[PDB]
Amino acid sequence: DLTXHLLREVLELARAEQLAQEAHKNRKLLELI
Repeated sequence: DLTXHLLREVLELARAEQLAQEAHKNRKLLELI
């Protein structure tokens, strides 16, 4: 009752964000180590 509402912009955005996110979480994944 809120999730299914999300996606869309996300499922889509991720498409345009399928480059930043990585480098993003990477900035942490590299520190998480």
